[PDB]
Parts: sequence; C-alpha cells; structure tokens
Amino acid sequence: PITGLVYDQRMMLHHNMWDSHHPELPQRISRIFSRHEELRLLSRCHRIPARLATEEELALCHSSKHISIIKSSEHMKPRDLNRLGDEYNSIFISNESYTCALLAAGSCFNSAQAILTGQVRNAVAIVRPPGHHAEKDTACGFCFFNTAALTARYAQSITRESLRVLIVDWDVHHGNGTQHIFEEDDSVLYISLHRYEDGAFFPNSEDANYDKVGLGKGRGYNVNIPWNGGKMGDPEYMAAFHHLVMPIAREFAPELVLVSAGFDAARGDPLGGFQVTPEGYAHLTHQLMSLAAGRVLIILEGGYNLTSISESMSMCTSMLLGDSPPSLDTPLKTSATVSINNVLRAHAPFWSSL
Ligand SMILES: O=C(NO)c1c(F)c(F)cc(F)c1F
Ligand SMILES: [K+]
Ligand SMILES: [K+]
Ligand SMILES: [Zn+2]
Repeated sequence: PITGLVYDQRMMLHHNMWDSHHPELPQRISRIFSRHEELRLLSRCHRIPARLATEEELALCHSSKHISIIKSSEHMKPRDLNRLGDEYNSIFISNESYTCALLAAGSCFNSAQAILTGQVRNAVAIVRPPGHHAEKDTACGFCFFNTAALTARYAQSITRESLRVLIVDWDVHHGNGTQHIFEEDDSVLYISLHRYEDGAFFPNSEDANYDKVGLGKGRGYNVNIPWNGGKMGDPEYMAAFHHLVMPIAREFAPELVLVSAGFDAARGDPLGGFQVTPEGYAHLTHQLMSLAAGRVLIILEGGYNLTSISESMSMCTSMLLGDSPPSLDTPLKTSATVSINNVLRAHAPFWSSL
C-alpha cells in the first residue's frame, strides 16, 4: 500500500525572461514539495525518479513538426525565443523549456509505470510546465506537450492498446488539447469540469460546452461539465461528482485514473475566481480512489496561488496515503444545477447509470 511521489528541481529552470512575475512560476513546484516536507508527507511516499521523455514517446500524441519546433527552442537566442513564443496563444519559452517539458512527461511515465507494475498503489506528480492545453500540433496556454494525454498513451503502450484510461481534469480551465487528442477515442474517457461563462473564459472556445460528447467511436467518451455565472466551490464540485463524474466513471470501469490536477479552481487563486477548498480537493481525490482498484495518478496542471496549490495538492497526497477525509465546511448555485442537468441530458443516451 505505497504512494509514489515524483518531483525534480530541474523543472524550475523553465522561466519567463521578460516577466519574472508571470504566474506560472518556477516556485509552484518547490512550494508544493516544501509543503509535503513540512507536513511530513514526503517520508511516507516512495520517491519515483524523474526522467526525460523520448521523442518517440512524444510522438504518441504530437506531430513531428511540433516536436521539432519546440526541440529547436533549446538553442535559440532570446529574439528567436520571444518571437517563437509570441506566435502561440499564451506561451513563454526559455532555453530550458523543452527539457522541463520532457521531464514533466517522463516523470509521469515513470509514475504510471510504477502504478501499472504494482510497485505503488497510486502516485502524485509535482511537475511543470503544465500540459492540458497542448495540442497535437501546437503549444498553448503555458503548455508545450500534453503530459496527461501522453501518459495515457504511454500506459497503453506498456499494457495493452485498449487499456481503459479515465482522465479527470479538474483544473479550472478546459483541457482543449486533451479533449481533441482523444475526441475520437473510446479507450480514453475525458471528463473536464471548468469555468466556461458561455465561452468567454480561457481558452475561449465553445469546444468546452456540454454538447461536445465525442466523435465517431468516441461518442459518449468526452464529458464537459461547464460552469456559468457563479463562484463555484465545494458544493458544486461535490454535486458534479455525485451525479456525473462517479456514475459515468464506474460504468466506464477504468483500469487507470489520471487526474489533470490543476489547483486554479482553489480559494485564493488569482485567475480562477472559484473557491474549492483543500478539504474539497481531498474529497474529490478520495472518491476517485474507489475506481480502478485505486490506481490513481495525480498530475499537477495549473494553479497559481502558491499557498493554495501547496495546501490543496498536499491534501490530495494525504488521501492517496490512506489518511481519512477531513471535514467539509450550502445550496448549489442556480446555474450549477442547470449545468449538471444539461450534462445529464447530453450523456444519458450513452451512460445507463445516469
Ligand atoms: O491555468 C491556465 N490553464 O490551465 C491558464 C492559461 F493556460 C492561460 F493561457 C492563461 C491563464 F490565465 C491561465 F490561468
Ligand atoms: K478542467
Ligand atoms: K474520448
Ligand atoms: Zn488552469
């Protein structure tokens, strides 16, 4: 009954040379790691080493063009770096960015491998830059390669091609890249909760609405839970898990659960505007460990209040280690009930549990 933890200080080297206060800070990961030491959670985990993803592994989800362009940034001078970064939606690049993205992905591959070989029951990956906005052919929203999507395909490559992987994305933003990578796939179920605001919230696409249910063989295997017109927190997220996430997940019967665990829906986040508490994230984690015989990998995505993300991630690791859920602190916001109903109507055709 062992929990794995991966963290490597080298992933701090990716940085914004124009704006050293950009919120996707190197110290996001050192702060989370420090809080694990502070709470004496680190000694209770088995340390899994980081490694570099290979280019062949990157090609599980990304085009050779995209891999080659990001790879080449390793040797560019600033004017090439600033120019290339400005060509994407919301990207900064330094000479260390490619290596850090490789380390984030390889850290998660090693963690998924440790879970799938029975060396650990579950695991947490304290990694940056994040992944879930990265597309097959382009970088986006602080993300270069889609770490969680790559980990799903890597897991399939070391087990069987049709291994059922559930990705729960509770970052406050829609994981456009993860949805698109798996949109025609019935072997990877994507469930995202996200602030939507009728398309006005980053990444600003109606791709995030509830009626996008998957394409082709993937019809029914993309579940968008979009929030509008409300400061959502623990009540709304608990309800979404009770009515939608867990019934669908149990029916899917995943063999591996990956969490695209952004903590920017947290109370105090400067960007998300939501109020999920650390106890709330602990309860979401605890529910997901009832799936896949407990095989859960928690992957850091966004989250920009250093204190909030540190407390919130650590509480998730505490649940993975078997600690019992802390106690939650309210009637659902009206629009949250509407959102949950809309999703129930859109996915009841595909999931008899609804
Ligand atoms: O957190 C994020 N995505 O998960 C994110 C992002 F990608 C952006 F481009 C801008 C922004 F303000 C964000 F909070
Ligand atoms: K999300
Ligand atoms: K899918
Ligand atoms: Zn986010």
